[PDB]
Amino acid sequence: SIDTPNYDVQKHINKLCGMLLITEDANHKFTGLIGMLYAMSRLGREDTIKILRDAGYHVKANGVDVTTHRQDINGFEVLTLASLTTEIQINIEIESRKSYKKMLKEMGEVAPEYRHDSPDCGMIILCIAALVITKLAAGDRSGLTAVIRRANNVLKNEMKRYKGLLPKDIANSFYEVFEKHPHFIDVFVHFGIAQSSTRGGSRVEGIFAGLFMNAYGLE
Repeated sequence: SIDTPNYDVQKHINKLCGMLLITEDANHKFTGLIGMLYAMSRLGREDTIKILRDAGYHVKANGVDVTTHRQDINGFEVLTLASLTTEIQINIEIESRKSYKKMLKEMGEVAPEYRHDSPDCGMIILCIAALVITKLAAGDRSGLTAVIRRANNVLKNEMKRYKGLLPKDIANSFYEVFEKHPHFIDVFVHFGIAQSSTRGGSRVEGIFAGLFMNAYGLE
């Protein structure tokens, strides 16, 4: 049973990535999965199922819909995911709202590029996935330090924008997800090939394409 989000929930997943990125000392236990859910929503449900079936995996596709969940504590829009509980999703939102308020007080109005809903949030998470994927050939988690060294350089502007962009934690989460769910390696690679075809004004889409290509990695 694997969740296959369609284009309709891409904006939601993008915001979920952004919520983790704005969280001070964020718990990145689910970031690998969330990043992979974003990649799948970018491919769309049909192409995801096609990749999975063509790679030889048997897939029981779970539809992903947005539901309103009532849980009034000290007073939520969630996705129907077999892989991620309503509780986990709501706690990600709660913790980010706390980090948002700290940010709004400190500097007044939060600039677009420092928000949880910046269009490029999902791609910032996928940039770490691109680095881990490069090192995955090794067969172990040996390449994690090189992932941190490389991230700290290529994502310098993004780390400056997001307190929750913790390469060590995010890289560990992706290593975990690719080890635990190898079908995500196939999904990520097809996402990367499809993505690196697009050409736009987004700085992070450009950084991702360069990271995925890894022309300097082979050389």
